[PDB]
Amino acid sequence: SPEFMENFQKVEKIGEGTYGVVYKARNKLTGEVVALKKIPSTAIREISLLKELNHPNIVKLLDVIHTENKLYLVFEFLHQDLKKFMDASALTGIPLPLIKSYLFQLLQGLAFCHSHRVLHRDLKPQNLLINTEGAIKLADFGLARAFGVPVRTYTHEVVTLWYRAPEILLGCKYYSTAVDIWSLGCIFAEMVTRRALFPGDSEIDQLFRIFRTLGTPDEVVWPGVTSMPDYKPSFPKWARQDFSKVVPPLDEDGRSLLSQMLHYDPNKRISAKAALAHPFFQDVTKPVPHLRL
Ligand SMILES: Nc1cc(Br)ccn1
Repeated sequence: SPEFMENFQKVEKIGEGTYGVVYKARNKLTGEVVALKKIPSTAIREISLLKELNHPNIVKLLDVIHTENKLYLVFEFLHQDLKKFMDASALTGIPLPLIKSYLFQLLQGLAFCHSHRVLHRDLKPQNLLINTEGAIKLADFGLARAFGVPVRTYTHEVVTLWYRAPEILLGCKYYSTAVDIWSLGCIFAEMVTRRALFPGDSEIDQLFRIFRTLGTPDEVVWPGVTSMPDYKPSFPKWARQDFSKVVPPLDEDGRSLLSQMLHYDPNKRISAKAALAHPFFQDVTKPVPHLRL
């Protein structure tokens, strides 16, 4: 129980993050309710720079606390994540106009962070946070560069592979902002269909799940793929399936954008900036979700 917790009133455990426990806490002096995440000199420098990466669709990093050889991150608090909202919305699904709003906003957050040379690398429904005003925000940007993405959390929970880009799974050392577009495409598909697109339960099952839907990649669609560290010539050769079968009832505008977000070649994959200009967003609005808190 470090002395700095004296700065807070209610310090209640609300969840189990990738790196440590997550608390809800109130600052006694300011009265602000925050998320306190419990988590090495390069990491300190990397994480401190994120205090100046502010955008409406990024969960704000308020403070870094290093004390008693322990590290704590103070973030802005939001009441719900997209995973719990997706579960809550399962009988009738999230309305298309709200999916569209959510995707548009998340692309804005990506476009901002990518323009500043920051990656997420571990996007997933549980780190997309929503509020009652129709906003959505990405949580934990930049943390992967600072402290890695482990196989198992501090609690031994399996870190999900479902949203992981194929270049990561094939051993690319120097993957970049396209990995976040891939993850967001997978999330888009899940919002539309109400089921995970590629729910792999090991690295090879993840890769084979992708291959069975999008086709086994080859040098025609992905120049250089056969020379990637973890590519094997013995991978089965699956034909690619129509998105009309993959994400019904999404319209041609949404299927076109999704196909561009899920291109194998990371240089071909659409950027966040270019995705914002896609015809799918011509009629975007900002609806208010029904939240029960
Ligand atoms: N290409 C990359 C990206 C991150 Br984040 C960490 C390591 N390598």
